[PDB]
Amino acid sequence: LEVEAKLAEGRKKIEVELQEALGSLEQQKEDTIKSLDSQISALSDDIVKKVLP
Amino acid sequence: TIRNSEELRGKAIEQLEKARARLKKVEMDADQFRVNGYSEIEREKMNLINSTYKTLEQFEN
Repeated sequence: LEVEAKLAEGRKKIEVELQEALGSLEQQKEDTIKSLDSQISALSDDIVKKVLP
Repeated sequence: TIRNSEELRGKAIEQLEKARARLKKVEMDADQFRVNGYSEIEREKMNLINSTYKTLEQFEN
């Protein structure tokens, strides 16, 4: 019974341990993509200079 | 008849006494062996109560 309670405790721990890091990563990648949108226009140019001589 | 009969009752009463001492040894044997075996059954139980955290960590990685 008590190791079943510990088996249940593992699930209560995993929900927090995953979802908090997940929220951090979601908002981080969103900030990083909308931040780069001002710079990707300039970062496109080196590909042009690479493909055409 | 008296020598064989006194021999029979004497040997049988000494059987009472020596198997009574042996009974004392077996009573002590059972008490001491329960004192030992409690520890080993608690050992396998605590093996489980640790292995639950062990598999918790194994899936934590």
